[PDB]
Parts: sequence; structure tokens; C-alpha cells
Amino acid sequence: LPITLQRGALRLEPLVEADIPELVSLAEANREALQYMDGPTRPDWYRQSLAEQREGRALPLAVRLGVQLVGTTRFAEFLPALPACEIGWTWLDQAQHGSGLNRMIKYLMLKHAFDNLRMVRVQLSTAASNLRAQGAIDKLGAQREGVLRNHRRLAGGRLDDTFVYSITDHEWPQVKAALEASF
Amino acid sequence: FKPLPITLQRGALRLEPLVEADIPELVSLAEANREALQYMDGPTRPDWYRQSLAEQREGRALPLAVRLGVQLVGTTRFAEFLPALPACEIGWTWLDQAQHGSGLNRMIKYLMLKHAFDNLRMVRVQLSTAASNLRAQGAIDKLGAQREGVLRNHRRLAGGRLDDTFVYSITDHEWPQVKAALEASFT
Ligand SMILES: CC(C)(COP(=O)(O)OP(=O)(O)OC[C@H]1O[C@@H](n2cnc3c(N)ncnc32)[C@H](O)[C@@H]1OP(=O)(O)O)[C@@H](O)C(=O)NCCC(=O)NCCS
Ligand SMILES: CC(C)(COP(=O)(O)OP(=O)(O)OC[C@H]1O[C@@H](n2cnc3c(N)ncnc32)[C@H](O)[C@@H]1OP(=O)(O)O)[C@@H](O)C(=O)NCCC(=O)NCCS
Repeated sequence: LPITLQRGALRLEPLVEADIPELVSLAEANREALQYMDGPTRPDWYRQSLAEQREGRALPLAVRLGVQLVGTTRFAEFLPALPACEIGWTWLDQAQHGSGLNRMIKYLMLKHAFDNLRMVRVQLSTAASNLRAQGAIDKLGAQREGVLRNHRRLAGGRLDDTFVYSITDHEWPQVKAALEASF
Repeated sequence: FKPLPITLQRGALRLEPLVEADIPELVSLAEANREALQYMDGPTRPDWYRQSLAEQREGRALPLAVRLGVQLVGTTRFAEFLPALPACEIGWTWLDQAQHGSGLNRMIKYLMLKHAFDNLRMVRVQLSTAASNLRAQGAIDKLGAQREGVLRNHRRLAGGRLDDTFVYSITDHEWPQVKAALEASFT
């Protein structure tokens, strides 16, 4: 079920059709930053996430900081029987990199997955080539679970492997603690 | 990317698209094999089968009935399509116990892999099973798939226990050697 997540001027709100033109314009200005992701520069990647939201299979979000739309992120790949999900499909306008915005977003999202939704597992994933997102996943305290070969494309169409990580419900108290103490 | 509902065949073996008509018969057979199926979540209830047909109605699965001449002997599936690649998983396989150790599992994956790589032009086929499911890990190892990771709290077993998942793959580059080995094991 759709949620708005907020801390002060930071709002994560369900993605809507009206957000798409601006996200595509914002992604063009960040074209090079988005090089390890396939889709975010095209409307179909956003429309796909809203299709899935309708089918109860994703919760995509618009990231707003004050008045300004600064990116997007998503819960998806639900495993209802566990429950489990993945958090990802995140990009942020590059003025926000290094700011702590990503850590805060991930803290609000994990806190929802574990404290409210009762997830037993949360997966995070990124391209083998994406050294920045890897560092950022590390900093969360997610543990690497695997390397999936020939599992993705980069923005220019090149094939890449995926690094897969997770946080389990047992690890979450210490993950929560560690993040909160970095604020 | 549009995988269509194909029949695969080798001699008296056919893999034919699963239909609703198959499900009563599959459910009774799985019940007969209840304990062999204990590492899988759901194959003894009709809903597991309709869920696959529903996914198929969406272009998200290709569920299959396994037949030896006219005998129904189990089920298997292509699913988790990654259209941009293209890639999929081959899985959700169970055979009747009389066929355990007959080489039927291997011939089934051989037909499926040939179709994935040779017809659908996939760059990756994934296989996965419970961390507890040693026999399946053996058959996967035997196919020539390389283990890629262990995913924690990633599944439930037949009685609802949480288990991890071992994840494997065969890439398009490994396929020829895998094919060669499979072909040699049959012949
Ligand atoms: C992935 C993303 C959301 C992470 O947010 P971020 O604010 O940049 O992340 P952080 O700065 O908090 O963490 C990145 C860490 O990796 C390290 N790092 C940054 N660039 C690096 C590089 N090229 N090589 C190795 N390490 C690098 C940094 O040192 C930093 O850690 P530090 O604080 O100890 O120095 C963001 O960078 C982004 O939107 N990228 C563009 C789109 C994308 O690739 N999406 C991610 C796919 S999941
Ligand atoms: C999984 C299944 C389809 C495999 O077919 P199979 O005929 O049983 O497999 P094979 O005999 O070809 O391979 C089993 C391999 O596991 C290993 N092995 C055999 N028995 C084992 C055991 N009980 N414990 C650990 N390893 C074992 C060996 O490598 C063996 O190969 P071998 O012929 O060299 O001895 C079948 O067991 C089945 O339908 N099981 C129930 C459903 C299920 O668990 N689904 C699998 C989901 S991926």
C-alpha cells in the first residue's frame, strides 16, 4: 500500500504520471551520472514503475527536498510469502551526492520495510561497474550475497554483472542503530 | 522480446504448455510425492499452478507439463524474464519419484537450455534452489551451472520454514561446453 515518507523538508511521495516529464528532463542533465543505469533517461522506465504499482508489485517514489524534485527511488520485487522486497532504482540529481540525502532516504525506507512492513529481508543491487553505489551500499551495512553474471545493461547498452546484497530482519536493529548514530 | 508458448520434444518426451486441465492430475501426483516436494513452497496445492498460468497471461512465465508418451510425470517452468537482456530463470521443477535418477531431469533442462540460448538468444539462464535442498544442488552442479551467490531469508520450504537460496547461472559463452557435456551424458 502506497506511503508518503517524510523527515522535515524531505518528502518521499508516491510517483505520479505528472512527475515524469520533469524526471526525464532532470535525468538528461545527469546523463553521465546515470551511466550505470538502463532506462532513467526515458519515459518508459517511469511508466513501467507505475504499471507495476497498479499491479501491486512496486511502490515507486518521487524524492522531493523542499519544493524541488531531486530524483526517484522504489520498493519492488516483493516476495509476499516472507515478506521481502528490494529497495533500489535510485538516482539523485548530482548536486545531492555526498550530501547524506541518500543515507537518509535509505534510513526512512528500511525503517518502513522492517519496522512497519515486517520484512524478513531487504535486497539492494547495483552494477559491478558502479563503484559509487557500491560504496554507498557498503556504508549502509548491507552484506554482499552474490555476483550475478550477464545480469544487466548499462545506459549505453553494455552488459554487466550485478552485485547483490541484503539486510535481514536480525541484522536490522544494528543497522538502524548505526545509521541513527551517523545523524 | 516475446517468448511464445512452445512445445519442446525429444523422442517420447514432450514439454507442452501447461493448461488448467492439467492441474487436477498434477495436484494428485504431487500429493503422492508430498515428501519429495518438501523443499518447495506450494506444488501440492492448485493455486501454485494457477499462479503460473496467471503469470503467463501476463507474459511473465512459460509453465510446462512434462509428458513421457502419454504419462504425466511432473512440471517445470521458464520465468523471471529480463527482456532487456534477454535472460530468464529455469526452475519450479518437480518430477514424479519413479523418475528420480533416470536422467530425465537433465534431458528436460537440456531441451529448455537449447530453447533459451538457441531460440530465445538469451545471454544468461539462472537456476536456483533451497540451501537445504542438497539433491537439487547436485543436479544443478551436474548441469554445469556456476554458483553465484547465497541469498538469506529468501524463501520458505513446504511447511513454511525460512531458508536461504543458492543462485547459479549459465551464460551464453558457457552454453556450448554445457551442451556438449549434456549431449555426451545422454549418448
Ligand atoms: C547511488 C547514489 C544514490 C548514492 O548516493 P551518494 O550520495 O552519491 O552516496 P554516498 O556519497 O553517501 O556514498 C558513496 C561512497 O562511495 C565512495 N565513492 C564515491 N565515488 C567513488 C568512486 N568512483 N569509486 C570508489 N568509491 C567511490 C565515496 O567515498 C562515498 O563514501 P564516503 O562518504 O566514505 O567517502 C548516487 O550517487 C546516485 O544517484 N548515483 C547516480 C545514479 C546511480 O548510479 N544510482 C544507483 C543505483 S542503485
Ligand atoms: C530436483 C530433481 C528434479 C532432480 O532430478 P534427479 O533425477 O533427482 O537428479 P539426478 O539424479 O540427475 O541428480 C542428483 C544429483 O545430486 C547429487 N546427489 C544425489 N543424491 C544426493 C543426495 N540425496 N544428497 C546430496 N547429493 C546427492 C548427485 O550429484 C546426483 O547426481 P549423480 O547421478 O551423479 O548421483 C528431482 O530430485 C525432483 O523432482 N525433486 C523434487 C522437487 C524439487 O526438489 N525441485 C527442485 C527445484 S530446483
